[PDB]
Amino acid sequence: ALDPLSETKCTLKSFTVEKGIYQTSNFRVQPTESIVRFPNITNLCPFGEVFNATRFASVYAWNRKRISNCVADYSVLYNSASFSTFKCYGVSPTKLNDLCFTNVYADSFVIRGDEVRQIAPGQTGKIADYNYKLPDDFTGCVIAWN
Amino acid sequence: KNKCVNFNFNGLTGTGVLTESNKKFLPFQQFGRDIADTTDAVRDPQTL
Amino acid sequence: LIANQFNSAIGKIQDSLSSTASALGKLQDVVNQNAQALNTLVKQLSSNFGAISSVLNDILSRLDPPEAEVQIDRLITGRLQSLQTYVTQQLIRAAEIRASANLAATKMSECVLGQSKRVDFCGKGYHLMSFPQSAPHGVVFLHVTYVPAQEKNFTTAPAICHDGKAHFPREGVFVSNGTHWFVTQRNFYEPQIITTDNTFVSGNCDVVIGIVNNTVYDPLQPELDS
Amino acid sequence: KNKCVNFNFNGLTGTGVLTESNKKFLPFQQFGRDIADTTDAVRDPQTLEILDITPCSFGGVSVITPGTNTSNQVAVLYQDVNCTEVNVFQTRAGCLIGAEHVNNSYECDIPIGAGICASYQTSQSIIAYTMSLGAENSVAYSNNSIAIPTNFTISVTTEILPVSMTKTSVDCTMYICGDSTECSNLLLQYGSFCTQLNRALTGIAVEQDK
Amino acid sequence: PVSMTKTSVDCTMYICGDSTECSNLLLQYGSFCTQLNRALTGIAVEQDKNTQEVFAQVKQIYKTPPIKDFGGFNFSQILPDPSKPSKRSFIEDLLFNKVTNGLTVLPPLLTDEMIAQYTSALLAGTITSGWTFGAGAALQIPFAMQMAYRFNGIGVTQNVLYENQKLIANQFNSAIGKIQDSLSSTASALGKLQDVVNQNAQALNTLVKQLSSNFGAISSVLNDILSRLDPPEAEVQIDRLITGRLQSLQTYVTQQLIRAAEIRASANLAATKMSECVLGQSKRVDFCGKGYHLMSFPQSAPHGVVFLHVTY
Ligand SMILES: *[C@@H]1O[C@H](CO)[C@@H](O[C@@H]2O[C@H](CO)[C@@H](O)[C@H](O)[C@H]2NC(C)=O)[C@H](O)[C@H]1NC(C)=O
Ligand SMILES: *[C@@H]1O[C@H](CO)[C@@H](O[C@@H]2O[C@H](CO)[C@@H](O)[C@H](O)[C@H]2NC(C)=O)[C@H](O)[C@H]1NC(C)=O
Ligand SMILES: *[C@@H]1O[C@H](CO)[C@@H](O[C@@H]2O[C@H](CO)[C@@H](O)[C@H](O)[C@H]2NC(C)=O)[C@H](O)[C@H]1NC(C)=O
Ligand SMILES: *[C@@H]1O[C@H](CO)[C@@H](O[C@@H]2O[C@H](CO)[C@@H](O)[C@H](O)[C@H]2NC(C)=O)[C@H](O)[C@H]1NC(C)=O
Ligand SMILES: *[C@@H]1O[C@H](CO)[C@@H](O[C@@H]2O[C@H](CO)[C@@H](O)[C@H](O)[C@H]2NC(C)=O)[C@H](O)[C@H]1NC(C)=O
Ligand SMILES: *[C@@H]1O[C@H](CO)[C@@H](O)[C@H](O)[C@H]1NC(C)=O
Ligand SMILES: *[C@@H]1O[C@H](CO)[C@@H](O)[C@H](O)[C@H]1NC(C)=O
Ligand SMILES: *[C@@H]1O[C@H](CO)[C@@H](O)[C@H](O)[C@H]1NC(C)=O
Ligand SMILES: *[C@@H]1O[C@H](CO)[C@@H](O)[C@H](O)[C@H]1NC(C)=O
Ligand SMILES: *[C@@H]1O[C@H](CO)[C@@H](O)[C@H](O)[C@H]1NC(C)=O
Ligand SMILES: *[C@@H]1O[C@H](CO)[C@@H](O)[C@H](O)[C@H]1NC(C)=O
Ligand SMILES: *[C@@H]1O[C@H](CO)[C@@H](O)[C@H](O)[C@H]1NC(C)=O
Repeated sequence: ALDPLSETKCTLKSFTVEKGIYQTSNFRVQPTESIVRFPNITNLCPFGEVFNATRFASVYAWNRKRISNCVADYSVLYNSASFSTFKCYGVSPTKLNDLCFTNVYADSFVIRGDEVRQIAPGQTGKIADYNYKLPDDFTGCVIAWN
Repeated sequence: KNKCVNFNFNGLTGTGVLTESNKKFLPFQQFGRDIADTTDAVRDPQTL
Repeated sequence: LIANQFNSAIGKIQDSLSSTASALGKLQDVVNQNAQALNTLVKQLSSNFGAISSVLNDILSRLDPPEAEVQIDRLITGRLQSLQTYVTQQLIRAAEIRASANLAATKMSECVLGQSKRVDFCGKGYHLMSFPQSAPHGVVFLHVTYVPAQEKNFTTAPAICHDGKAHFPREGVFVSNGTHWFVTQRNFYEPQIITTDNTFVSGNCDVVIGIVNNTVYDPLQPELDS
Repeated sequence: KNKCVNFNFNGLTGTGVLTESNKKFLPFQQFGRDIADTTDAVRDPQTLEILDITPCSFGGVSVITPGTNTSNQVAVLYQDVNCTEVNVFQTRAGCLIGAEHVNNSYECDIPIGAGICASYQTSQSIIAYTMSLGAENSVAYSNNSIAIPTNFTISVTTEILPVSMTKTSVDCTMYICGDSTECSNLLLQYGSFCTQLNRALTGIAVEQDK
Repeated sequence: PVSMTKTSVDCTMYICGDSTECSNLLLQYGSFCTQLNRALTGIAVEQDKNTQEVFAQVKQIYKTPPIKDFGGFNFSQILPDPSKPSKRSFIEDLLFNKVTNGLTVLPPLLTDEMIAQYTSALLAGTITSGWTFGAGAALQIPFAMQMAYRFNGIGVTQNVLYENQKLIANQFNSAIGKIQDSLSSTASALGKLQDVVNQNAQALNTLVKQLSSNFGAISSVLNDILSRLDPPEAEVQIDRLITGRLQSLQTYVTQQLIRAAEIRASANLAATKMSECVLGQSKRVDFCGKGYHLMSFPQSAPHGVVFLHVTY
């Protein structure tokens, strides 16, 4: 990296470069600034309404809440110590704060401990088959607590 | 504008030079694409 | 007449090329092929190859290293395979183009810089000359060729008999319009009186098949008599 | 039998047409095979009769058309099938639909296969025909007759030849891992592929100049 | 060799034969299927072009006259035999008799009967008109006088031919008889063609056999996997099978591309020989048989051409 002749020597793996023109590196301009633009919303998503609901629905008649037109601070969820299972597919929890989505569906229900494993992509069993099925290409998070 | 920048519009990330465009986007059209199915033009989320 | 025919022919080339584009198919084809191979290559970027997305920044911005690694490995495999395909196709196509270019060089040497005696190598005809003309990603040869046009039947014979000797033509053929025999060059009807300057003698008349009788004129005898 | 069916015999599945065979299995042999390890015959487990498996008829479907600049009327070729499975004409190439069969032979316009070409001709329609190799001619050969030209012509013919291609280059790194470090670091695990592809393309471009 | 077998392969049916899960996975690979089809179609069109370039070198279809007075030369063994169903000559019959899952074989655009007609036309032209039918209008000339020209073409005076006509004709007839004997006796003569055939045969056997492979999947059969595993795992197994079979198809297509390049080179050479050798008299040494070239006679053959080079 000292000088272009040295880049050439390193590319050819030799000390004795013969006359010619050699393609050595690739020039690429580096970005000067970081630009972040999001729509100017000030509205927390009503996650309390869903997680702090007094009574929940049965798995066969699982409730579905639509989330739209709001700012979702997912830290409030993934930094809480109240959840035993926080398993995110096709997304990493930390990254959620940095992402936008057209819609979010919060499907809430209650099951027993041993069936929690069935709420995951491509699972089998009573729940995954007859109650609530996730797609094989599911992109989201599953949160469960005792 | 007119600088090589690391931009993020609504999660759409990339690196490029942003310039005033002359494309006749329709009132509904959100961003545009090139023959290569790559993002070629955007609508600022804060400004139409 | 020859100059007029040549000018007319070049005019016809002008008209043909001005009118119909299809003439340059061999070139257009090449172009199209490479175009397709590139469109294909570029389109193969929009494919998932089993990953969660075909875009790399989306994966990088959505997953943690341990999982983005797997998704990017899928994409890398796919795109590297696509590049290898394109490069292999291009190597084979370049071999074909090299063959065409070697042929074009051989034509420019043997055809333009010379006069070729090889049949159909320098246009259908007897080759006279050829003129090169550049073109996008190729060359164009105008081959000027001599094509015999109006033909006549004649009775012929492989030799004749004068004094029990057999006369064969030196360069040409013996022909007959029905009454008199002549000898003419074989590519254009220019009959000449058969003489000893036009023929040579070999053996006698009892060997050749299809030999005929005629008189061979000796140019010396008139001069001696005069 | 004699229908395209999805069959399942004791272990094996497939799709084909089952027909009465004339094969002679040994009393213990269950299902027959081709040279290419392809199942060609079975034994029905309930009745000890042998069935040939013919794969369900398939093939390319080709569309014959003059230019849209000329006409919107087209013909269809179902390749290497019968006219049963689908103005219809059976040919060595397959089933041709929408083209008129003609006894007259012409120069080949649109090749179909096995000596059949098609074209758009006069009320105009598409026609198929056995293609004509050229005007048949006999030459007045005899042991004592020669034809000599008395005149001539100067022809100028055009011969076009491709010489060079487009000197394309691809940065394998930027193509695979566009402006990404994680991706590039993963790409490093594949060894010399990037360099080898660059080298091949550079070879091609230098060859083009040569 | 002039042409290959115009093979075509349906990538979809080859990889994912009549299977929806497999096909839906295959969609993720993009245009590989289309580009393989396109490459093979290129090859097949090239094959038709090869045959055209070699044999369709004559505008008119000449036929010989009923009288076979060719100054004592005998061409019965190479002119077409009217009695046979296919209008082929004795030697063409010998040559034709000396050669033996989504995959379709497209038929060639010219039938054996048309190839034989083209060769018959070339042969009749070369016999009745010499080299003039390559230049332009065919001009009759007695065959003996044609041979006198062909002798003048190699620096032997024409009297030699006329004075030794019976002897030369007898030598030529003897030589053609020897050709008959060689082809009836030894098959190895047609190796260059048989080889081609065998190669393509092998490339297809191989392709088909690659279906019986697992490529690291639980099974080589697709329905077994679909009927045995759950979707989340059947997808992985089918991806293994798809990768394997797609690689096998790419291998086969690449080999076919290279082999078609080889066949095209051979066909360009054959076309050059038919032009410079049949339609003319070549002065290039050893291009038209070992000797001083006198003339040459073409003869069709399975996927190729055969030249009888007459040399002094
Ligand atoms: C064959 O050619 C000869 C020579 O050209 C012709 O004989 C000449 O005929 C013209 C008139 O037609 C006379 O004026 C000359 O006196 C003749 N020349 C000689 C040397 O006798 C002959 O007529 C031609 N025959 C045919 C059938 O065309
Ligand atoms: C060509 O000319 C020679 C000489 O005039 C002919 O030979 C004569 O043939 C006749 C017929 O048999 C005999 O009567 C003579 O005795 C022969 N003369 C000599 C000197 O041998 C010959 O016949 C002529 N060709 C033709 C076809 O008539
Ligand atoms: C399977 O079962 C069927 C019926 O029990 C058998 O078919 C019978 O075969 C006998 C002997 O040829 C016939 O007389 C009967 O008419 C058949 N009955 C029917 C209903 O088809 C068959 O042979 C058995 N095969 C095996 C391998 O056990
Ligand atoms: C050779 O052919 C050329 C062209 O076919 C002839 O030239 C033509 O002559 C006729 C009548 O004299 C004219 O109507 C044309 O305009 C001429 N064409 C050209 C291009 O000049 C010529 O007459 C022929 N020569 C012989 C001896 O027949
Ligand atoms: C040209 O050669 C052929 C082949 O030798 C000759 O055909 C033979 O002719 C004899 C006599 O009629 C027959 O007995 C044979 O059966 C023929 N051979 C075959 C293989 O059929 C023919 O005679 C020769 N032509 C001439 C004019 O001599
Ligand atoms: C739900 O309730 C808990 C405890 O009452 C609280 O800590 C949490 O912030 C609530 N969730 C919201 C407000 O989204
Ligand atoms: C918010 O966005 C809207 C978009 O229509 C715009 O009119 C408004 O000026 C913005 N306000 C702020 C404070 O960004
Ligand atoms: C020569 O004569 C034959 C018949 O004798 C005839 O068919 C042919 O057309 C003639 N050729 C020319 C050039 O006149
Ligand atoms: C030429 O042919 C005729 C008619 O077949 C025949 O009578 C004559 O003997 C032959 N002559 C020669 C020299 O070939
Ligand atoms: C259709 O063909 C004619 C000649 O046959 C040509 O003049 C015309 O340009 C073509 N149409 C178009 C739209 O190019
Ligand atoms: C088409 O079908 C009929 C009856 O099924 C049959 O006789 C005929 O041979 C078939 N044609 C071909 C080319 O197989
Ligand atoms: C075409 O040929 C076939 C078979 O020879 C015959 O049945 C038919 O009548 C012919 N058609 C015409 C219009 O001559």
